[PDB]
Amino acid sequence: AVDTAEQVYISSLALLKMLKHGRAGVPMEVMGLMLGEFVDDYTVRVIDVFAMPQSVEAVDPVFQAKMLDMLKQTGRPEMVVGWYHSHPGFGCWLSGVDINTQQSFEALSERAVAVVVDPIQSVKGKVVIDAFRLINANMMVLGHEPRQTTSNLGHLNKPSIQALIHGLNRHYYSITINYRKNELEQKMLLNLHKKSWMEGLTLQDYSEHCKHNESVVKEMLELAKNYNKAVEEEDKMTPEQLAIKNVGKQDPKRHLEEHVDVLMTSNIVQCLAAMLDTVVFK
Amino acid sequence: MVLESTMVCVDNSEYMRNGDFLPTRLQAQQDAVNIVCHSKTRSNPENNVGLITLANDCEVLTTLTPDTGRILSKLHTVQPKGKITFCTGIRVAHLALKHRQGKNHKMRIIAFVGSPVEDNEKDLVKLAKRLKKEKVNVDIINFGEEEVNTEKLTAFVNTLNGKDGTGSHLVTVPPGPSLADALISSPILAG
Amino acid sequence: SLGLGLAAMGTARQDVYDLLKTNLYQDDAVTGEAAGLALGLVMLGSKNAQAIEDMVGYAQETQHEKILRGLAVGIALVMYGRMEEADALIESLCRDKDPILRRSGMYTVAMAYCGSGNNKAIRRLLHVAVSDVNDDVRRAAVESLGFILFRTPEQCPSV
Amino acid sequence: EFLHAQEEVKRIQSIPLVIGQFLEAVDQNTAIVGSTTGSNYYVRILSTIDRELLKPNASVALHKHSNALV
Amino acid sequence: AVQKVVVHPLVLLSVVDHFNRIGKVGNQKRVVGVLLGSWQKKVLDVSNSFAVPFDEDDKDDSVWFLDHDYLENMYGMFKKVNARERIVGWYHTGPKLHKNDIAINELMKRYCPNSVLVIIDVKPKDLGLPTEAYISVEEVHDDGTPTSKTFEHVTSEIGAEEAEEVGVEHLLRDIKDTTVGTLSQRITNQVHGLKGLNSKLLDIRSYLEKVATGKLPINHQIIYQLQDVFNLLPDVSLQEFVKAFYLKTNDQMVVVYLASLIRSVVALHNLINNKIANRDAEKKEG
Amino acid sequence: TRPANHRQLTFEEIAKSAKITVNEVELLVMKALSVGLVKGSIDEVDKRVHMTWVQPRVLDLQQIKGMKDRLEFWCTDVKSMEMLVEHQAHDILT
Ligand SMILES: [Zn+2]
Repeated sequence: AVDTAEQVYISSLALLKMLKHGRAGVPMEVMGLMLGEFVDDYTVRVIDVFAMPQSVEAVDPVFQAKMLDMLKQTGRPEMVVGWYHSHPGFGCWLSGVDINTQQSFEALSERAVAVVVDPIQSVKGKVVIDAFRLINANMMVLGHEPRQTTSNLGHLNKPSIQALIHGLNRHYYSITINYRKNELEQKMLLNLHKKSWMEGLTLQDYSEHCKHNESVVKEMLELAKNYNKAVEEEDKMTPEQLAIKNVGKQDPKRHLEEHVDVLMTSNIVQCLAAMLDTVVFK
Repeated sequence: MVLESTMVCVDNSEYMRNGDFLPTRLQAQQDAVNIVCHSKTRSNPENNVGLITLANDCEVLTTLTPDTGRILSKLHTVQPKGKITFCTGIRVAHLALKHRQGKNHKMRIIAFVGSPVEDNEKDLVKLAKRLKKEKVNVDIINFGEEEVNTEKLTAFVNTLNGKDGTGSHLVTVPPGPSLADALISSPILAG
Repeated sequence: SLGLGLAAMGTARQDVYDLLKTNLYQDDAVTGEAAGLALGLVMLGSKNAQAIEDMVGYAQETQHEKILRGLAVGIALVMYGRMEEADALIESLCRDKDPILRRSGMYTVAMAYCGSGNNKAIRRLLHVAVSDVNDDVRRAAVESLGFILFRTPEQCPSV
Repeated sequence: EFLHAQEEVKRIQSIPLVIGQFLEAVDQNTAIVGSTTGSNYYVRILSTIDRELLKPNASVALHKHSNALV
Repeated sequence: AVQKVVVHPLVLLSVVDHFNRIGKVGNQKRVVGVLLGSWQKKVLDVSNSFAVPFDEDDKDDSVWFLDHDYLENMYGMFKKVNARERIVGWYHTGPKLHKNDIAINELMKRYCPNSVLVIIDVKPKDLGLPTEAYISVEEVHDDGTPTSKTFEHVTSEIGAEEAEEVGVEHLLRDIKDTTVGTLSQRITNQVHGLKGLNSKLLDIRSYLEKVATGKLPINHQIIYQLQDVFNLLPDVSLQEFVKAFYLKTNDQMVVVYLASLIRSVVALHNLINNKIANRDAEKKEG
Repeated sequence: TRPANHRQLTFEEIAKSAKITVNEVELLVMKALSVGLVKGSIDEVDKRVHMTWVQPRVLDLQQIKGMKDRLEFWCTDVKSMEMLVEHQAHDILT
């Protein structure tokens, strides 16, 4: 018996169920169960996620047994592997009671996993997901992980400061997480932002189109007005004092490319679709 | 104490609307439901009861469940109107019991048939061997005019438990509200 | 099990390959290292097409990672220095979405092109070096150049 | 990759920042702001902000911990 | 009327997982679950969904089962956990909807005012928009149909939310994408559009040759309605329509002309800018 | 009859086919439009009655045949003309 370089296998539904639950209960720690499968001594796999009511102490486990039952009879039976909750705008660190449920859980199952989530620090590009694993204190001097591979040591990331200020190595150990993707969900997830041929065959309008070009050309004239004075101006001031006196209201040479780009991309497609609609049709 | 799942096929067809039984076939088959639900109740609370009709759109009024009070609530205002339908009754009772959460329970079925059926013996042999695959021993207690001496039903049963199976059985429908405790005096555990 | 094939690596022992196969088909993580390496190692240069079909056919349905890794190296080693028939497998492995099997194919093109100074594979190998998303098959991508540059070793430090 | 870079910087705000006021800038990407917390500070700025939004002490936001013009 | 619905990306995955659940049978096991949505407007919103046991034989498609008990308990749990959520309809993983599919809606029209169906496609070989939904009506016909009952196509779309866009689009990093690709998404648009046109034409001609000869019903269903489709067919090249194009196309050409005009000069500035710094730093360097 | 090539028929063919006088064809066509089986229009300086809309009628096998001819003749043009697009831009849209 010894630790390893463990891996956290996920379920794509699990992530969304996380973020929607925590976001909906954003002003407080929202709790829930992590349901999955113990694939081996090395890696874990979560496939199902769900939560319960909380007014953090969960109420009647009669929801528990009936929930897992009806989840077994429809679909199949599975195994509870861990759990999760939120640290809204927090250091995604196991709170004092959060660790207090951990001696409760690891005593039940060995590889009981805590799951920290914050729907606050997560930007649309990247989410701040987290999960931890309690460690004993009796072995505070004795080694805890054999470290037989670089992956969970010098191959992952670097512990953050706001959670290292709480445990960072102590009272628990971090764990790596990845994403397994079925090809079935993968293909449909690939395509969810395309439209039908109607969109690709629309001709927006030439009254508001020509009205629009008539718009942008107008102020673009003024942008050229400013651009003449600015470019010819050229105080011999060194290439950085210009970069300190340009903060303000100064903006030639910037809008000029922009309006040209937009006026390009409009007129181009606007002509092209009209072309196709006549070549192809009749 | 045995594990099973009772599936009853009540008859709300038109031909149940008569008095070959003393009060009415509705009260007769209803009371037989009273004795079957108490029977399985006293046998094993783990066992579960589900009912089905034989009307145009044969209905699962109660999903297979150990409680019987719901079935008793369903028995009232049963509205025995329509036409007796058999081959789709054993079918809807057939594909239903594969939706069971508990699989140790043996798929059992009892049917209350009290209207003239129009089935075929090749149909009862196909359905019979189909009931050989899952071994759904069904004991039907007929309540009213069913067929010529319950023909195509002892053939259905024997073609169900062929080669000395004797698990399914066929009752009779000529005198009245047979005390099913007397009908299953010896076959009290398995009719 | 891991060194079993490295010892019998030039002999091409079909006999050890046999029991190594059923060792590989245990559907486990502890035996994945047991068979996954020596299986191809005892078939180095063998080009046993049934061996390729076994390895790639089994590294599509598993659940562990070591059973993916030992196959990732065995499939890259089963073909040795061909440069002309391994192309179909290099494309088959690079077009994959497997974050390990692409990198498995990335190692492959290195061994199928052992030091190959062909400026053909350098285009798309060192192209998926650019557009590649997985860091694993990216590092395995850039780490095939020296494995394909003994013909002109002075060029690696320039690219 | 650069466009992926701009978006990932966005996590810094997350809303609860502080309401302060821009005061002045010393040089490129570093300025001075007097917060509504009564005190005044010397801070850096994000490269995302357009430099045309300055002048006459604009209403600005700042990080709680860092206290940077975001 | 509902006239359109907004389905979120969670569902269309919370169905795929369950098709995966009983997906071991392989041959055929139609996945049916409960659809959950919002009484938003005439337009309707769809947020949640869940499963329910369902089986059906091969012949005589009248033998199918939806556990009303399981539906009652599990939706009781989903109401206890979310009163904001509520039942709106249902779905099935059928690639093409079946003749049996009307009896299901007709059954559970008692829970929802109209339990709208939802057809999803696990394998949309078509690269268009999958997972379209219908809502049944009655269209009693001159023929003498006692109840001409058939579903109705209703336009739908994919929902969106701040958090779910975050988590999903962070997951989209596994593949490359050019969503900011200037004047590229358009070209892709007309490509996929014309592809849909050709697909539809090949389909309608497949049907049309079949009905034309040998064996197919020759009903008055479409046969002249699609003729009226031929009725429009604008005769592009004619007298004054030329004045439609040449009086505007050159207009947009003028704007494009000016844009290129300034773009060239702007590009020309940097030549002076760098040709100054190069040699001026060189001569001072030496 | 005419496939909308020159469907702005003049009064004369109406007065001959319906064999009504010329001064009544206007009152007849205005009645037909009042009914709504057609959406034509009326000129008097030339007395040409333009046709726009015809009610969809029943047809038969051969109409299905020429209809399939139009369908193929148009579909092939659509596909090939998209092939012109892809051919014109291969590595341009990525
Ligand atoms: Zn906490």
